[PDB]
Amino acid sequence: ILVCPPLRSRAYTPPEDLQSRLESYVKEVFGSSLPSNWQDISLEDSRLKFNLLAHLADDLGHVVPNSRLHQMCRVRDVLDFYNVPIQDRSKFDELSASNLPPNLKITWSY
Amino acid sequence: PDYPRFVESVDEYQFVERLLPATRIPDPPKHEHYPTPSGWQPPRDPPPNLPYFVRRSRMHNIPVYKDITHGNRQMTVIRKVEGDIWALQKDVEDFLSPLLGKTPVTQVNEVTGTLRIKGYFDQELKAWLLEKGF
Amino acid sequence: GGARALDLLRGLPRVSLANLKPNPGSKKPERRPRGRRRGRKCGRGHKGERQRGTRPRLGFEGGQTPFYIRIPKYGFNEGHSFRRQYKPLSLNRLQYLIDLGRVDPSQPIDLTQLVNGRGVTIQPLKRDYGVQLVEEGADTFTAKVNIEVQLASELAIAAIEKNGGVVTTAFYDPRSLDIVCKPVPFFLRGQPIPKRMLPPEELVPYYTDAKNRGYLADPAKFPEARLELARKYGYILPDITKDELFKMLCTRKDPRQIFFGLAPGWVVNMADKKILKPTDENLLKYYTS
Amino acid sequence: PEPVLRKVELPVPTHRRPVQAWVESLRGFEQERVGLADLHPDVFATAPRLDILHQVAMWQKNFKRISYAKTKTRAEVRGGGRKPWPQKGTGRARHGSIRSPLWRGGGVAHGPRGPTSYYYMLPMKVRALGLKVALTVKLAQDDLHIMDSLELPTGDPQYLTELAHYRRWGDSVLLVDLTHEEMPQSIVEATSRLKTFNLIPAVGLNVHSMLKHQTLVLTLPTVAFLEDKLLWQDSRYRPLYPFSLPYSDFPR
Amino acid sequence: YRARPPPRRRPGPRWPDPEDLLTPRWQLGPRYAAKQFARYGAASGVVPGSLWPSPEQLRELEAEEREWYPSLATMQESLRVKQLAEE
Amino acid sequence: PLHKYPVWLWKRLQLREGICSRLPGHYLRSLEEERTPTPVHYRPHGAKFKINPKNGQRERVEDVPIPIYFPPESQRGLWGGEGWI
Amino acid sequence: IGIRLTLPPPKVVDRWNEKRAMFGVYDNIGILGNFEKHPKELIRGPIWLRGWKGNELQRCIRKRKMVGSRMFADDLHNLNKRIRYLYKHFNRHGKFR
Ligand SMILES: [K+]
Ligand SMILES: [K+]
Ligand SMILES: [K+]
Ligand SMILES: [Mg+2]
Ligand SMILES: [Mg+2]
Ligand SMILES: [Mg+2]
Ligand SMILES: [Mg+2]
Ligand SMILES: [Mg+2]
Ligand SMILES: [Mg+2]
Ligand SMILES: [Mg+2]
Ligand SMILES: [Mg+2]
Repeated sequence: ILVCPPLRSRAYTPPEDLQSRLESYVKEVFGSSLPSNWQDISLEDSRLKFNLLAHLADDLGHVVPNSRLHQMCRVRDVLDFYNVPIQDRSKFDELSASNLPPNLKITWSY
Repeated sequence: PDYPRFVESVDEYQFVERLLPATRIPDPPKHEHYPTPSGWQPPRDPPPNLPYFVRRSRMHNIPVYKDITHGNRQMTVIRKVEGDIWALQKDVEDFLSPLLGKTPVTQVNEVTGTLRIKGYFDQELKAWLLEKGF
Repeated sequence: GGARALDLLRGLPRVSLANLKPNPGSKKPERRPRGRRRGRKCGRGHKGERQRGTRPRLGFEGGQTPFYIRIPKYGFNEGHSFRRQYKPLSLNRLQYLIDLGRVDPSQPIDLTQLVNGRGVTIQPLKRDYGVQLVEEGADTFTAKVNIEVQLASELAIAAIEKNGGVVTTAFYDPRSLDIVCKPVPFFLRGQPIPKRMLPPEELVPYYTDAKNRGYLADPAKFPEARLELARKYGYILPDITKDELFKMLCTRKDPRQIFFGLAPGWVVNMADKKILKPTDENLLKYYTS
Repeated sequence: PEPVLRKVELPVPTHRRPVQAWVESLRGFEQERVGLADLHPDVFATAPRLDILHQVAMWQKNFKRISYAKTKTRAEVRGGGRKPWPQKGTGRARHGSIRSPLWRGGGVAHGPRGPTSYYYMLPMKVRALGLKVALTVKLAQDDLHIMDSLELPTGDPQYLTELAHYRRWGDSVLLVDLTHEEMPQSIVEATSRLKTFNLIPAVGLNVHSMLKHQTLVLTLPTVAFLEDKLLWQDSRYRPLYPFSLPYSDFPR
Repeated sequence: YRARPPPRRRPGPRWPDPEDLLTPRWQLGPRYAAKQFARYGAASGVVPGSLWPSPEQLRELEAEEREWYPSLATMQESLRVKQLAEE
Repeated sequence: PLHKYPVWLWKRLQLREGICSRLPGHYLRSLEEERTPTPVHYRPHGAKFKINPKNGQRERVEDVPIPIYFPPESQRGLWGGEGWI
Repeated sequence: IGIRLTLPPPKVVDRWNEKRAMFGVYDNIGILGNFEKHPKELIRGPIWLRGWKGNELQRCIRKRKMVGSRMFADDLHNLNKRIRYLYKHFNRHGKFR
């Protein structure tokens, strides 16, 4: 019987070595023959873009959605996307984490 | 019931095939010289690098039309506009300012991607868009 | 533009059936006789025929002889349902179709080809008898065509023959016109192809005259008319015999024939892609007459 | 192991570029990113028309409605032929029948007169543009998922429910297959025992169902079929006779 | 749930029973048989020889055509006579 | 509600069951025969198409029979098709 | 008076039953099926009301024309009287002429 893996969290934290890892993956996929202006390398080839994005998703846990796949045409766009962080905290947790004055109380009946 | 003798043949069905009409609008045949004697000119390939783009109709014609309301209000409508319709409006106003002596009155419908202008300037707008290559 | 709209839509709640509204300005409010503004008399005035809903018919002037009766009768629309009509086919539009490729000039051009290319709209039920080739845009028309119409003007014929081609005026009865305009519906009726009826006695002189390029005129008189038109309009008649398209230009159907390459009495299947030809002597005699 | 790469068969306009979507598989929980598919911008990236979506949804709701409500008028209510009392001298109100709407048990002045039909038809181009806009909205809001096939390892609906929960497909999922006869038996059995997971053929795709279901799932043949059907409208001629009748280049 | 099979147009020729009184006459006339043959080819089970008119119908059509359609020579002669009278 | 067979077909339906079903076929065909009577009190046009003098156009013309009432006394005599008008 | 003193029983609507789940399916049958069938052919109801719309007078005329022979005597008489009344109202009464 196949067992469903636990639901992955949507939270994302951009790694400090993100640029180096992205450059390494670009060298692996597109080849290390021409690494000049790697951030300007086009992603026109469907196979190459699929390989790069799949490797990045497997490495970092974050995958580019369909609504943003069409925007990805150069490595710089992917770098900016992975630099953009993502949070997954609930609304009540966000309100509690935000600095609340001592006279403000919030209760969550849901 | 006696019936007349009939001969079945398949060679003559080519005429029926010729008579059969099609559904897809045929592409315009290539012409050595442009514009054509009827006055039609194909869109420029590649499309011009402008913030906005104007798409040809299904008949391969400029989507500039005229409209009349109340029997006295005459308007010109540019349709199938993709991109910066505000930039298109600015360009149209700049183009039509010398002709009218004042800033033209225009409405921009961004949901439908249409530009409406007070007055009849259909031929002038068609020539302008053809020159631009849309 | 579209990309910006899609980007805005991405960061918005999912589109469902609980957040749909009509386009503003497309739904006028409905007025009902309720309230102070629209109640009481309810927009009907005071006592009278107008408020009680029983007022004279349209055109009644209150007893005075009406304007639509006091004018003497004259013959304007008398016999309108029996007047034959012809849709105009301008040379500008014909050149437009040829340039766009909707009507190829390398084959004979007639009502079937025009309808297939959506150049004309023929309504046999509205007393239409075909297309008249008007002379609009004759100066700029430059196309070698073999055009078949029902009426043709002298200027249009001159333009066609100057550019090089054959223009012929043919007649169709209403039934033949319907069949030639929409052959596909006819072949689904399971009926043999009928014969093209002769023109009426009032139209025989038009189609038996060489000056009108009639399809029942003497072939030997065509060159005289063509040369006369060329002399009148100041162009040289081009000898089409030396042209490679001579057979296509001279391809003319029989006056008793509806479709090119098809004879009356044949039945098309359009399912087995086969044509059945009768061999009975009486049927052959009737159809070849 | 090889990626599933899908390209657009129909000619994309020169001034636009095809959009891109992931191609996943239903054979495993983590079998995402099996390939990449290119989608025609005029179908999956057209302008968002919420007004057109509303028009198409209202048309679907109202065009096949038949209202059977009916009431009896004073001419149909039983009795009431005679005058209840003389016109003058009684000292009471003057009446002509006992089945008048003013009377208890009488007729209805302006009641429903069913059966009533609310039939009307939007233009074919508008009805196709509604589907185009719905697909584009789903793609833009990331409610659309493309699959190589709908085959499941088992017919247990709980597996599909757990897979949807794992992949965050929301409460309602609408699976679309190319043909009804060739639907996999595993997915058929999985969907037959579920309520919020509905399997329909490509012919049955509609704006109402797409809006009702939070997530839409399409196959590659379904995407090709939809692209062809929706882009045929943008280039078809005006009809001379119904398209069910033979044409030179139709169907296909 | 799974949707019901899509509604498909009824395949094959239809031959309503002539014995039933509720069967419409246009579904029993020979024109119906001709239309079915034209639409469905030879699978309709209709003899193609019946499409062409019977000898009686042919004679009736010939008589009507002779009565209400003058020949070209007759029309030309009548036109000539009328022109001579007017002149 | 509605009937399945229309009212005018009820007599034909009754002629298909019961005692009427067992009647000989030739008599049933004779009853079903509805040949138009020879015109007596009206003059038929004699032609299917006629030219209308008002517009000079060919029009289809029909010969509508004149209703004829046959008194019961006529059933014991030979009136040759004549009857009260 | 005239208003209930107790709350009515709660009303539960099964938003995901078969009918509501499959509502609207096959609406684009002609568009997505080579126009073999028209969407109006899926409408079920009275024979005289199938892909047709009109006012009350037109509906009555259509019903009398199509199923008038099959109607009951009283129903047919009421339909005839209704048609007469509607004719008089729509051709002899009103505000706009
Ligand atoms: K008032
Ligand atoms: K007032
Ligand atoms: K009125
Ligand atoms: Mg307008
Ligand atoms: Mg009051
Ligand atoms: Mg007064
Ligand atoms: Mg008053
Ligand atoms: Mg009464
Ligand atoms: Mg009385
Ligand atoms: Mg009264
Ligand atoms: Mg009551």
